[PDB]
Formats: sequence, structure tokens, C-alpha cells
Amino acid sequence: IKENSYVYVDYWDDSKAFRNIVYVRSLAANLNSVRCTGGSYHFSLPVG
Amino acid sequence: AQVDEDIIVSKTSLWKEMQYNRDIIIRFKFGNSIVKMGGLGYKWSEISY
Amino acid sequence: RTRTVNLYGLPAANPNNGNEYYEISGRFSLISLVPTNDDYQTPIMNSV
Amino acid sequence: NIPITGSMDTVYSNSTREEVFLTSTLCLYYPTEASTQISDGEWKDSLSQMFLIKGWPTGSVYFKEYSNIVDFSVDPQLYCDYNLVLMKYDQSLELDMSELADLILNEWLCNPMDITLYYYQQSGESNKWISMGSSCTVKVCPLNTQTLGIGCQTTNVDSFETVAENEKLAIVDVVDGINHKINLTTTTCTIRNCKKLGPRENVAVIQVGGANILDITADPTTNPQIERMMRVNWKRWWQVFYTIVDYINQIVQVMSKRSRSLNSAAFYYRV
Amino acid sequence: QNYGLNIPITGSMDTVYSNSTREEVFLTSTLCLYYPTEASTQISDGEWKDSLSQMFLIKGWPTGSVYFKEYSNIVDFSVDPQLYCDYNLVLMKYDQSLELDMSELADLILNEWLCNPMDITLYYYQQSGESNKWISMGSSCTVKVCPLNTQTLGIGCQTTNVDSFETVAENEKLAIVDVVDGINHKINLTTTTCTIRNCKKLGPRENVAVIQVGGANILDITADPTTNPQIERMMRVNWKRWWQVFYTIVDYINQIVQVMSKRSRSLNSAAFYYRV
Ligand SMILES: *[C@@H]1O[C@H](CO)[C@@H](O[C@@H]2O[C@H](CO)[C@@H](O[C@@H]3O[C@H](CO)[C@@H](O)[C@H](O)[C@@H]3O)[C@H](O)[C@H]2NC(C)=O)[C@H](O)[C@H]1NC(C)=O
Ligand SMILES: *[C@@H]1O[C@H](CO)[C@@H](O)[C@H](O)[C@H]1NC(C)=O
Ligand SMILES: *[C@@H]1O[C@H](CO)[C@@H](O)[C@H](O)[C@H]1NC(C)=O
Ligand SMILES: *[C@@H]1O[C@H](CO)[C@@H](O)[C@H](O)[C@H]1NC(C)=O
Ligand SMILES: [Ca+2]
Ligand SMILES: [Ca+2]
Ligand SMILES: [Ca+2]
Ligand SMILES: [Ca+2]
Ligand SMILES: [Ca+2]
Ligand SMILES: [Ca+2]
Ligand SMILES: [Ca+2]
Ligand SMILES: [Ca+2]
Repeated sequence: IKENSYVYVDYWDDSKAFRNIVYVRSLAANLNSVRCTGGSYHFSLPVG
Repeated sequence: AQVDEDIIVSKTSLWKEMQYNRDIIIRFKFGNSIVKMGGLGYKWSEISY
Repeated sequence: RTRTVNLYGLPAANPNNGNEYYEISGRFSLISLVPTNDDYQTPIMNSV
Repeated sequence: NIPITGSMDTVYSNSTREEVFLTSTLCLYYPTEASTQISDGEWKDSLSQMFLIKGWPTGSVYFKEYSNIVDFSVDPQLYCDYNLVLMKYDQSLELDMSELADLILNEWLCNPMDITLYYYQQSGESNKWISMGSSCTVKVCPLNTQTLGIGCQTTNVDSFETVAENEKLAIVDVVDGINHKINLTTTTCTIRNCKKLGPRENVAVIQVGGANILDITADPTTNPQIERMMRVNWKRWWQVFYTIVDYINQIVQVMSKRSRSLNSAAFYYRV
Repeated sequence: QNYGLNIPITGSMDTVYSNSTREEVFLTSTLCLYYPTEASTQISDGEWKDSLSQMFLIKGWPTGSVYFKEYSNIVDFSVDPQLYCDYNLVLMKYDQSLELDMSELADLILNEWLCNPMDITLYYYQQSGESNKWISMGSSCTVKVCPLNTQTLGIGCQTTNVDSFETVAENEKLAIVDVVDGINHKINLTTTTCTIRNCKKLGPRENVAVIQVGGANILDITADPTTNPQIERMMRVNWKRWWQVFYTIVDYINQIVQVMSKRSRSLNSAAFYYRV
């Protein structure tokens, strides 16, 4: 994941805002940024 | 104006037109597919999303 | 214990890093046609 | 208000000074450094005896010390019937001193605000939001018609526009007619939506230090020097208190009986 | 010919009139804020001009009217103050030791001036009357004067030895020096870094307004000691946060332009008419 790429996050709730959401206009939002740090993954070789 | 307001902007006999503004919490999680190659077991074929 | 070094990004090996999730506070606004009374239900639950 | 007709030839009535001194109470709010410099503690009793010469009965005078101006700003209860507020001026405290003077001198009708649910406008010129607490840092994010920040992101409190920081009392005026989202430290500070009614006749502010700087009217254009914002120079708190005692008749003449059908009960030191 | 100066306009005191002389050569009136750079420094934002334009649009000013202009500090803004614009407000951040420079910039902008040059190295100059000053503006002006006798002999200063001259303004961006009216004077300053002009004062420029952001009331535009007028346009506020100051100005903008009046405005942006 680098600058040229993108991350999509689709979202849905059980509230009234999504009850019959099939047409939408004037769509906008404000999301504060976030950070994602990758953890460690051990490649289990047979020997070594 | 409320944080979770339910505002109207046009109403008709069958249809209406609601304006919805909501405060939300987007909790998501990355996905990965580790596919390790065959062979002796020292090779991995793909580490994808 | 490898040769490939000093290269930026995020790998797919473990982007979660033991986090149960990545949280973004946010809000959205939208305008949508819906039937006149909220006692309707579009299909949301699925069999594939 | 019903009409009250009155002739223009009736003879002036006798002096009501003695009646009001027998029927009312005076109360002085002074900073702790006053007592510290006085270095005494028979001084309250001595000043009560001194007031008795000017004609205030023994129990009529109430001395309510406060720590300092910014700390007294937080929700000042004026337990009295004629209030004097000695107010020592120091540089950089101009706005906070002015805030306190505005708050107590002007009559306010305040309503609670629920920051966590509603976005609040300001109705007009007379409306303000007053935040009081141990440390109020109100941050405002104005909103569009679709409730989206301008100059700010509604969910990122860092991008908000700070209009007060760590202040015990802040009287914020924002652009009227625009919804706002507020961030204020809900555990510490309480914010209320208030409208300025007429003035409060009960209270007078004796600025003790520097130049004429108090600006009760938040409007930039008008800077009226109201009669109840008195001022005097000082070097010795004993001299200040003797000045007040000697000229007490003039001060209470400047002040006048409070007139408002209040609704919030609170303790008063009446006779 | 003229605009009918020399004949009187008559009006009735018991009638409210209807028809008006509608005239406009504009897009519309343009509010115009001058703020110190420290304001933007403290704000630490940069969609903030957009934010304030959106606010003014609510208050009734279209988008392309309001303008925001940064100046480093009041002393540096004083040198050749240009008001390129229609409804001018100037936010002056008061602080100690800048009392005279602030009062002097206020005196320069709030009032209309009619300035002639001064070939300093050739002639000797006087001051005709109470409304006449010498305005010196530049990177660093240092005005040293020397009054002259009726015989053109210096008094208290030898006209040749410049070190004996009386310094009246030392290393200032703007110096509005008034000297004794009726004395010939020999003047010395740093001709490359400064320009000195013989300026009469016409009526007051009733267009620009001055909001003193800091503390006590010190602005004395009237160079006279006896009079210290407090004009409607000498506005003042008590400040801690520049955001609060700008919100105050925006909220009460209508009253501020009600105090002002745009009918006084020149073609050029200069703070003083120049009449060679
Ligand atoms: C206005 O802005 C301030 C600045 O952030 C808000 O403070 C935030 O308040 C919430 C709730 O008190 C804090 O949530 C906490 O989250 C941590 C983990 O993220 C959790 O361990 C706690 O139990 C709690 O849920 C949040 O940390 C705090 N923000 C900061 C930077 O400290 C304030 O709430 C805002 N005003 C309103 C009315 O929401
Ligand atoms: C009012 O004053 C006059 C003159 O001192 C005095 O004669 C009169 O008795 C006073 N009125 C009353 C009610 O005592
Ligand atoms: C219209 O304006 C003129 C001034 O040019 C004035 O003389 C006249 O009285 C005005 N109309 C009315 C009805 O008063
Ligand atoms: C000002 O005085 C200095 C010192 O004598 C001199 O060098 C300079 O030429 C004078 N300025 C003018 C404009 O003559
Ligand atoms: Ca911002
Ligand atoms: Ca304050
Ligand atoms: Ca307001
Ligand atoms: Ca004011
Ligand atoms: Ca100067
Ligand atoms: Ca000399
Ligand atoms: Ca003169
Ligand atoms: Ca003067």
C-alpha cells in the first residue's frame, strides 16, 4: 500500500438513514484521518 | 440542528425526501490471503489483500 | 535477516498488527428518496 | 407594565437614604491580597464599626473575600442587596476583568446547552454563550446547511477554531445565524446560552488599578462608560477601603434596587 | 463646471421624501480588513479566509467583496500606507512603546492629506498653520531640523555643522513632525532611505476605520495637546484570541460600516493626495 493506491471502506447501519437508501444526492462527509501500522508475520520454514 | 437529525425536504403522497445527518464510528479491518507455494516449503506464492 | 530494506508502504502480511479494528470517527450527510412512511423494508438479507 | 401618571408640580420627597440604609444590606467582594496586605483580622469588625458611623446598622455589611478575579469569575453568587466588587487590575487580565464586569453588571437570562446533541446558533446581538468552569477551552466548528465544517472538519477536534483556552470564564460571541459544533471538556466546564436583558442595578464594580479599559458592550462601536463602573487609584488597600467607606453614600446612590421577577432561587443576605 | 457647490440645497423639515438619486459605479461595496501577520500565525490555519468569506456571506456581503490583507507589524505598515480598497478596517495590535507610532498611523489614515514635495537640500521650509505637518516616510527616517533667525542664522544650531541640529524623529518608518509655525528650517535626513513631504490636512477621511485590538485608549490623532477627540471610527476591543476578534468584527460588521461612509474614496490607493 503506497501513495498511488487507495483504501475503500464501505459502511452501513441498522438506523433510519439506511432504511431504503437507493437514491442519494448532496452526499458529503468529514472523517478525521487514521494511521495503520503493520505487525510482524513469521514465515514458518521447515528448517532455519 | 442535531447530531442525528432526521430532516424533510420534500413530501408526496407515496414518496418523500429525507435529509439524514449522522455521527458514525467506522470500525474496519484489513484482509489478507497468504498462499504458500508448493515445493520444498521455502517459497510463498502470493501475499495479497 | 533479508536483503530488501528501506522501502516504504504497508505489506499485506499483517496490516492489523493485533488491532481488533481500525476506528475512524466520522459523520455524513445525504438526501434520499424513500417511501412516504417508514414502515417499508427493502430487502437487505441475502442468500447467495 | 401598566401606566403610572404623575404630576410635574409635586414637592420633592424627603431623603430616603436613612430608610434604605436601615432596610438594605451592603456587601463587599475584595481579593485575598487585600487582607494579606492589611495584615490584620480585627479589620472586618473595625470597618463594620466604621460603617455604623455612616449609618449602616451592625449586621448590614457583609465582607465576602474571593481569591482573585479569574477564580471568582466562575459562577459568582452575589449574596447581597447592594453589591460592591473591588477589582484589582493587572496587565493581560483586561479581557477577563471585562468579562466579569459584563457578567455581573448586565442581567442575563441563561438556558442550558447540551453540546453533545445539538448544534447551536446565536439568535442575535444580545445573545452570547457563557462558559464557566475550572478550565474552559471552547472550540467552535461552524457548519453548513448540510452540517459540514467550514474551516474545520466536524469530527477532527484539532482543526476546530479555538476561541478560548484554559479560561475560568469565557463569554463567546460567534457569527450570528450559523450553526456551530462546540468542544468543551464537558466534565470541567459548563456552557450556557444567555441573552442580555437590561442592566443589573444591584452591583457596582470598583476597578482598583489602571486606565479606563472595561468594555461591557461586546459591540466594537460602542464603549459606554456606565456609571456603575467606578475606578480609583491605589497603593494601600487600607486607603482603598477608607475611600469606599467615606464615599459609601455616593456609591449606593449610583446603584439602585434590583428589579426582576427572577425564577432561580439562591441565597441572599437581606434584612 | 462644478457639482453645484455655490448654490444652496433646500429641504423641508416636515416632509419625508421618496425619490432617491440612485447611482452606482461598482460591483458592490467591498469590506477590507488589514490584520497583523501575528493573527494568522496564531490562527495556524489557512482555509480561514474562506471561512471568514462564508461568514460574511451570511452577514450579507457577497463573495467577491471582502478582502483580507496581511501586514508584518504596524511600524512597517506605516511606511506608505496603501488602502487599495473601499471599506477599510485596520486592526492595530496595541502594545507598549508603540503608542506614538500607532496614534500617528491612525492620524495619517483617518485624515485626508494634501502633500507637496520638499527638495530638502536646496530650500528652507516653514509650516503655514495648524493643519500643516511634515510627513516623512521611508525605510529609516531620521529627521534633524535647525530653525533659522530672520537673518537666516541658525538658533541653537550652526547651519553647517549638522551634528548640532535638533533631532525630532530618530530612525522611524513614519514620522509626522510638527515644528514651530513661522520659522524657516533647514532639514537633514538620509535622502536615499526616506522621503519627506509638506502635507496639509484637509477634512477627515471618513472611510477607513481603526480597531485597536489591545488595551487602553491612547489614540490621539489630533496633534494638538488640548483636544483629544474620540471619533466614532476609533473603535476598540479587548482581545485574547484573534479568532474571537475576527468573529466579533464579522458579527458586528453592519454597525461598523454604519459608522463609516464610503462616499469618501479616491481613485489611487495612496493615503494622501499628491499635488506636486
Ligand atoms: C471535544 O474534544 C475533546 C478532545 O478530544 C474530546 O475529548 C474526548 O473525549 C472522549 C470521551 O470522554 C475520549 O474518549 C476516550 O477514548 C479512549 C480511547 O480512545 C478511551 O480509553 C476512553 O474510555 C474514552 O472513551 C477522548 O479520548 C477525548 N479526546 C482526547 C484527545 O482526549 C471531547 O469529548 C469533545 N467534546 C465532546 C462533547 O465530545
Ligand atoms: C422633610 O424635611 C423637612 C425639612 O427638613 C421637614 O420639616 C419634614 O418634617 C420632613 N418630612 C418628614 C415626613 O419628616
Ligand atoms: C425627489 O428628490 C428631489 C431632490 O432632487 C426633491 O426636490 C423632491 O421633493 C423629491 N420628491 C418628493 C416627492 O419629495
Ligand atoms: C545629513 O547630515 C550628514 C552628516 O553631515 C550628511 O552627510 C548628509 O549629507 C546630510 N543630509 C543631507 C540630505 O544633506
Ligand atoms: Ca481550521
Ligand atoms: Ca475569559
Ligand atoms: Ca453574537
Ligand atoms: Ca465595546
Ligand atoms: Ca512614527
Ligand atoms: Ca543644538
Ligand atoms: Ca505646526
Ligand atoms: Ca491631541
